Parts: sequence; C-alpha cells; structure tokens
Amino acid sequence: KPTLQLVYQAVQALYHDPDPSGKERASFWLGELQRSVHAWEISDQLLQIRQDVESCYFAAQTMKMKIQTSFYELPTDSHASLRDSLLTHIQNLKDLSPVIVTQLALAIADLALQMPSWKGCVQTLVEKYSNDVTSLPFLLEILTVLPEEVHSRSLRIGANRRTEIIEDLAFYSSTVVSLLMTCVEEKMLMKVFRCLGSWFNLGVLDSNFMANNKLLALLFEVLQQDKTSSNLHEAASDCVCSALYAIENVETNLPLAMQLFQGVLTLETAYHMAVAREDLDKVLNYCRIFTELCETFLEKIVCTPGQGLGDLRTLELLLICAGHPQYEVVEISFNFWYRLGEHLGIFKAYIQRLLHALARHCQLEPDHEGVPEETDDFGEFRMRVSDLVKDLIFLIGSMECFAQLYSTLKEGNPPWEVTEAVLFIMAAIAKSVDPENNPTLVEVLEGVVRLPETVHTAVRYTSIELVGEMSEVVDRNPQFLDPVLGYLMKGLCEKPLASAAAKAIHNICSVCRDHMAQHFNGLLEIARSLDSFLLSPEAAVGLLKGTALVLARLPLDKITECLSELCSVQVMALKKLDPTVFLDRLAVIFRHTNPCQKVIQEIWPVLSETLNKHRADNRIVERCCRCLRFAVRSAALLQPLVTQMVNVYHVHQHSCFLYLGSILVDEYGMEEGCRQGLLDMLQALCIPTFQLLEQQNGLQNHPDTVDDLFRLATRFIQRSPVTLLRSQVVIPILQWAIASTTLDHRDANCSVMRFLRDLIHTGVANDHEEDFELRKELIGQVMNQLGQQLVSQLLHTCCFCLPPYTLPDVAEVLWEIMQVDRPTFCRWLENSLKGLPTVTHKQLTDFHKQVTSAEECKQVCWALRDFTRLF
Amino acid sequence: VQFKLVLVGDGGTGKTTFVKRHLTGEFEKKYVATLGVEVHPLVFHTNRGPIKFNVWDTAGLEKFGGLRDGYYIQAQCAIIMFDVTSRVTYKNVPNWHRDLVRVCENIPIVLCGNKVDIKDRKVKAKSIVFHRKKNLQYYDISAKSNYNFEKPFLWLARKLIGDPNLEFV
Ligand SMILES: Nc1nc2c(ncn2[C@@H]2O[C@H](COP(=O)(O)OP(=O)(O)OP(=O)(O)O)[C@@H](O)[C@H]2O)c(=O)[nH]1
Ligand SMILES: [Mg+2]
Repeated sequence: KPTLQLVYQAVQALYHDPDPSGKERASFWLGELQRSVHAWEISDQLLQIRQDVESCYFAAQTMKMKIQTSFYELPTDSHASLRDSLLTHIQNLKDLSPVIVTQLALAIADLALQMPSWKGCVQTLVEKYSNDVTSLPFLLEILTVLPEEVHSRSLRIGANRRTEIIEDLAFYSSTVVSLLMTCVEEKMLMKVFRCLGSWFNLGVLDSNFMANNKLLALLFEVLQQDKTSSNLHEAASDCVCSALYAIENVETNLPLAMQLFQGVLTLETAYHMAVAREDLDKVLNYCRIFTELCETFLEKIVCTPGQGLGDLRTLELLLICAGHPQYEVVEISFNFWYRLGEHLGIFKAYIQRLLHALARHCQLEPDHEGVPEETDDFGEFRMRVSDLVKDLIFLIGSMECFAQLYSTLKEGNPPWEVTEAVLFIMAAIAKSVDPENNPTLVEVLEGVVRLPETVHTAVRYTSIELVGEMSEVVDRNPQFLDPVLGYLMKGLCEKPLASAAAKAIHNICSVCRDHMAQHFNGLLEIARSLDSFLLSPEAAVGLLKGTALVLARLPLDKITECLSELCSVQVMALKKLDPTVFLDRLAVIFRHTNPCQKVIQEIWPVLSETLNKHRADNRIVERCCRCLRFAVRSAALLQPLVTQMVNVYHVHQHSCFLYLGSILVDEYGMEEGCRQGLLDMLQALCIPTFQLLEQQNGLQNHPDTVDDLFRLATRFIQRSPVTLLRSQVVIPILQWAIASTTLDHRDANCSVMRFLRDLIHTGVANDHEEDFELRKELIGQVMNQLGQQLVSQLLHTCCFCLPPYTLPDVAEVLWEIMQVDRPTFCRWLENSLKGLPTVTHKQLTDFHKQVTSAEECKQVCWALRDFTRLF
Repeated sequence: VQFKLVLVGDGGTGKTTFVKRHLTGEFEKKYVATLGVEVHPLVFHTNRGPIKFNVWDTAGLEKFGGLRDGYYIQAQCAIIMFDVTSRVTYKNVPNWHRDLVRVCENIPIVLCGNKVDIKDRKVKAKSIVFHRKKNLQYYDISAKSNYNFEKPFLWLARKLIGDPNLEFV
C-alpha cells in the first residue's frame, strides 16, 4: 500500500497544478489507487484525518465508488463495522463542504441497497438522527438519493432483489412522509420538496394518504406566495411535476388527482403575479406545471370536457402562456400540443388560437436589416414552430388555415414584419395543402408576384420560400410557370436573396420538369455565370441539379448538345487552373442526368490532371473520386482510371480509392469481360492497403481504410464470388477480416461483419444453380483452414473487445458458420469456450447448448447477449 | 482568465474528437478511448480579452472511468455529449446530468447532440427537453462538418463572464 504522504501530494497536484501533462499523471496514480485493494484503508484514514476539503471529497467519493463496484470483496462481518464508520464520518464532516456530505450520503445508500442484513434501514437511520436538528440535513440527503439509486446503472442490482428493495421502501414510505412534516416545521424547505419529489418518482408513495396531507398543501402554498425565493420555487415546481407524473391512472389515484388538479389551478393568480413582474424564472416554472397538468388530465379533457377534471381552464392556461412575449415560454408547451393533436371539434378553436399565437412569435424586430438567419437561437425556434404547425394543421383544415392567413394580409394596412410572419407560417403548410381547391390556392401565388421590389428584403425572402413550397400548384397550373420564374429571376440577381431563389428554382425544376424545356436556355445562362450571383455552395449545387433534371427530359437530339455546353464552362475553368467546388458541381450533374459517354471523353483528361496535381490532398481526391463515380454512373475510362487509381494509391493510401473500386465491382462485376481486370485491381490495391494496416495501431489509425476495403471485398463476394475465392488474395483478406473483428470503430466493424457474413453465406446461398458445388467446396476448404480461428476471434470480441451493439452482426456471422457445418462448429465452439480467462463451467455448458441448438438466428444473438453480460 | 470545464457523455459519442477539432484544427476519423481523464487548455480570442477553458475530457466507457465523480470538483461549467445516431446514448443523458448536479450544483451545462451530419437521424431534435429549462442549453453539433462547433464554448463564455454581447474573434 502507498504511503499516506504520497496520496496527499498527488491530490494537491490534481487540483492545483495548472499543467495538463502533470494533472493527467496524478489522475492515473489516484485512479490505480481506487482500483487497488488498498483503497478502503486509505479512504477511511483520510476522512478521519480530515486535512482539507480536497482529500475528504476524494476519500468519500472513493468510498462510494468502492462500494458500488467492489462490494464483493467484503467479508460479511465487515459490513456492520463499515456502516458505523460511514455514519461516524458523515457526522463529523456534516458541516464541511456540502459536496462531501452528498458523496457519503450516496455511499451509505449504495451500501444499504447491497446489504440485506441491514433490514429496516429507513427506520434505523431516522430514529437515530431525527431529533438532532444538525443531523437532519444529511439524513434527508440520504433519503433523497436512496430511491434514485434503486435504478442505478452503476449498481445494477439483480431483478428479483431490486423488486424486493422497492416494496421494502414502500413499507417505510409512511415513516419518511411523517418525518417530512416534522422537518419543515428556506434552505431546509427545498430539501424537503426534493426529498418528497424523489419518492414520488419511484412510484411508491400512497396516493390516498398523500391526498390528504399538509405537505401537499404546503407545496401549493409556497407556489402561491410571491415572496418565495427562486430556489424554493424551482424545488416546489419540480415536486409538483413529480406528483403529477406519479399518477399513471387518474381513476386509481382520484383522491390525489383531485387535490392536485384544484391545487395548480389556484396558481393562475400566482402566474399573473409573476408575469406582472419580470420574473421569468417563476413563469417558466408555472408554464411547466401547467403543461404537465394538462398531460395528466388529457383523458378527462377529452372524455368529459368542461365537467370536473375536464375543466377547460387547463387549455386556457396554456394559451395564456402561449401569449407571452418571451418565446422560451411557449416552446415548453409544444410537446403537449403535439400529444393533444396526436390523440385527436371542441379543440379546433384552441388549436387555431395557438396558431395565431405562434404566428406572432415568428415576427422579426422592425429594425431587422437582412434576411431571417436560421443558425441563431431564434431561427431555430422558428423551425420548431414550423414543424409544430405542420403536425397540427389537420385540426383546422389546410384549406381553412391557408386561406385565413392570406386574407388577414390586406386589412389594417399591415406592416412588413406582420406580412413576413404570415408568409412564414403559410410556407410551413403550403406543401400539405391539397391542390384540389386550386382557385383559392392559385390566387395567393398571383398576389405574391405582384409584390413590388420596394418591400422589405425579409418579405421578399420568405415569399420566395413560399413559392418554393408551392411547387405542386405550379405543376397543376403550368401558366404560372413563367411569371414565377421571372419573379425568382429577380431575387436571384440580388445578392442577399440569391440562395433562397436558387433553392426555390430547384424545387420548381424538379416538379415542373415536364414542361421546362423552353426555359432551359435561361438556366444554362445562369450556370454560365453562376459565381456572379454570390451563392452558397449548397444553393449553387442545387441550382445545377435542377437544370440537369430537366435536361434529361429534353429531346434526345438536343441532350447531347446542351449537356456538353453545361459541362464546358466547368472544363474551361479547370483547364485555366482549389478545384473542390467545380468537382462537386460536375458530380451532381452526372448524378441526376439520367435519360453521355460522348461528353465523358471531354471531362476525363482535365479530371486526371486535377487528381494528379492534388494527389496528396485527401479532401480534394475524395471529391475527385465522387466526381468520377458519377461520370461512370464507357469502358474507355476503366483502364486509364484503374491505372491512375493504383498509381496514386501506391504512394497515398486514400481509402476512397477502395470505395471507388467497390463501385466498379458492383457495376461491372457481373460482366465476365471485366472480372479478370477487377480482380487484378483488387490484388493491386491490397498491397499498399496491407502495408498501412500492418503498421502499429494500423487498424485503429485507419478505420476508414478497414471500412472501405471490406466493402470492396463484399461487392466481390456478391457479384463474382468464385473469382475471389479461387484467388490467392482472398486468404489474407479473410485474415485481416478476422483481425478486424476487434476494431472498435463502429462504421468499419459493420462492414467487416458484413463481409464475413456474406462470404460464409456463399457456401449456402442459391443451391439451385450449377456452380453451387464449386462454391461449396471452396468455402469448405476455407472453413477447414480458418473456421476455428474465426469462431475464437468472434467469441473474443463479444466478451472483451467490442460494445454490445455489435452482437447482432456477430450472431449473424456465427449463424452462417452453423449453416456450413454445424457438427464441426459444435467442436470449434468448445475450443473457443476453452480458452477463457469468474465464469462457471455450468454457464459455458448451457451457453454452448443454446447456441449450437439454435434454429433461428435470433436465438443465437440472445444466447450471446446473456453470456456477454457475464463479462 | 481560465475555467474548469468537465466534458462528460457516453463512449464513442464524439467528446475527444470534438476537442481535437478546436485544439489542432484537425478532424480525426479514429476512435481512441480516453483513459480516465484528459486535460486540454483551450484558448479562444474574444472581443473582450482571451478566455482559456481547462477542458476535462472524461471517459465514457465504464472500464476507463477513472475517478469519474472525482473529476467534477470545482467545475464552473460542463458539456454533456450524446450521439444523435445512438438512442442508447441519449437515454443515459439524465444520469450524466444527475451526476454533475450532485457534485456541481447550478453550473452552466450544455447538452450536445453530436453527429447530426449522419443521414438517418435516430434522435429527433424536437423531443429534447433539456434546453427548455434555463441554466441548461442544447446545440446540434458535428465535429466533422463544424456545424455549431463553437456554440457551446461561446454560450458558456457568456454565462461564465456574464456578458451577452461577447463574441469570438
Ligand atoms: N460523422 C461524424 N462522426 C463523428 C463526429 N464526431 C465524432 N465522430 C466519430 O466518433 C468517434 C468519436 O471518438 P471519441 O471522441 O474519441 O469518443 P468519445 O466521445 O471521446 O468517448 P470516450 O473515448 O469514451 O471518451 C470518432 O472516431 C469519429 O469517427 C461527427 O461530428 N460526425
Ligand atoms: Mg475520448
């Protein structure tokens, strides 16, 4: 065991030494101290010595961390003595830092939960300290955290013992409630509510007893008194919400239900008192209490509205809150509104009242200069409003609301900020509005285009987005296409309106491509000078995407002519030459031009030079390979690309070459003319690949490489398996696969488990075809050689290496292994189970029985699941 | 001007990757589990003088927990990290929060949903209740795409200093 002088030294470093490298080292030594056996003796001494706050927190915390992890290494006799120590410690240190009192409180609770020889612990603790007024603060702290710790993932109490615990606490729930009354007769008051609230959350308090009890009255009492502090307020609110939440069935808890319902309604006055002042902390609490109230009695509001529990003052309280000038107030209620709408005529008026409240919340400040920014706190809120409106619009009628919003935009000489906000909510629903009733729909569009340029920028902006959302009305009314485009053309030519316009144009182009052939002349001219409009990269890409979608619909004759012009502006700019943006613009054209190899010839030479200039830069290469991928999406490019790929990859192992390789194999792997060339590519690509992974931490440092390598192998094993299996390179692939099984990188590991599964399955799949017997033998050889090493590796990763989310992928691989040779596998698995470093032989045996006897893959995963838990 | 920041959250959620993004500017693909704790001073130049954050990047994996709670002493702010692509990581967010407030009460704590860049999201930004209360805040972040990757520190700075106007330069 370390010297006492050393731990006091290490502690002062960890808490005061500003250097990062030193602070880490102290941390590790103290870390190793907690794990060690010596932790108990040192901690107990540190608390008795109580030099200072730093060391006492560490000892108390360590006490807690050693009780909830290393409880097993305590002799039964020691239990009683440790309990006396902790209780003595918490006594002595009761007026020390509060953060130390909690840790000790936590420790005692964690100890009690794991000590069945300490029955009636609730009774023991109270009647020992309840009369000492200075003992009360830490007794309550223990009583608060005790029910919270029953669901502790750090303690992970067994299912049966846990059930016993909860009902044991229910037995004594009376004693603490009784105590909690004696207790309150400000700092102390909130401690009481938190404690009360905590026992509520466990769902072990008696509704009927708490229904008629002074504590409840005291709750609403302090929630009514304006004089009550913010800290007492938050505690009281939280306890109320806990009380409501604990009611699962209003009928079974009707005494409590009625007491709480009437109680919170009395707070409407207190709400108004808080909003009269600028007490935003208090109003948020009330709005929380109200929203929680309506959720609990939602059923009564619906079943028997107006009457008793269904008293419609509930919904009114929310609409009042909805009216509040502070937008942080109303979003609290959003979830209830979702839920109310979800469950759903009486409510219709309430929802349309809400919508008007949210409409005004979307109003920008009159001195706002530019466009409405989405990135900021308020632009995010507007979207949360937009989403909520979409989901509730069905309760008003998308025809009723849309028309009603537009109508109010001419009366009373509406200021610009009132117009923008109305346009915004209209845009939110403009998509869901049925295009059957076209006249009321089509007249709104005519109103927007007649708007002068003089109007506020933000009004121009939102109206462009509204038009964009109304693409289905331009599809059913093709005459408005030219006016709409022309209006959007104006916005595009204005810098701060450009991005919004380009997005809106793209929507139109996608839906109205059928008759967009005339306007293509214009679209190409925009592309010809795209970088003049000061667009965002996204808006730029989206623009070019649109024009390419309608080009594919053009007459086949003009396609080859116009496509070449669309690309020439890009090619000429690259030829002059960071090419990323033009690489990204080329790629999207190919991606959506799906009616081409004639144009591909013009593109290839400039791409090859671009690739080669920046062959060291992964980011550019990555965009380069994306481009090349879509051009293919033309055997004249195959060999010059494969060659260049292999040559660049040789010095710069960009894993995106592997992925690009996988695409060629997925697309041309079935073509037996390419199968040889593709295998050559693989065998060529693997050499610099294996070099990377052979390095120290090679798998950890290049998970991207692991991921993309086995996607390639997977494409092979599903396009031309036999080409790969008879090859010699499949053997080190498989080896690395087996090695890759311990890679904790999630993306890469899914890919590896996918290859292994698909590989082994080849010796089972499609037995109807002739070549089945060849594939059967090839896998049989492979399974003979490596089968026992795979199963041992898979079992190893499950128990020690990888997180639980891998189990379904491993189980799927294991399943395929049994399909190939179950009797052999039964032997294999026994060897894997043999080498294990605890776990009883009985557990290994019945695990083996479940897995080897599994008839569905599902059974294997559960079998692995239970066994994995043991480790 | 320095602050002790404890970084907590489940393993593989992107805690260390997030720090390396600020520390070196290099996004790192690899996943190396943190052993106990890893202290990194992060200095941001602001319009009101330089601010240094003493980031305590704690380990998420139970095996490498280290002092765990012991790392929390005298923390002035915290960042709770979870995975947008992993439902089991968001389920544990309440336990992390409970641990911090048992050691550090009423400190500014930011909830961070990392890996929002992923195509298929499994944890909706709508369902989150953390930011609804005050003293607490949430930000969709991505250590890869740098989306809102500076938001948590800037927000914490405004809270620690006490100046809403403060900006990074
Ligand atoms: N797509 C995407 N992946 C990310 C992002 N951030 C992190 N990752 C991945 O997630 C992993 C995160 O690794 P770490 O940050 O070291 O894990 P951790 O959060 O520190 O967990 P511990 O090591 O236990 O402390 C990296 O290997 C990345 O591959 C992101 O913003 N986007
Ligand atoms: Mg880490």
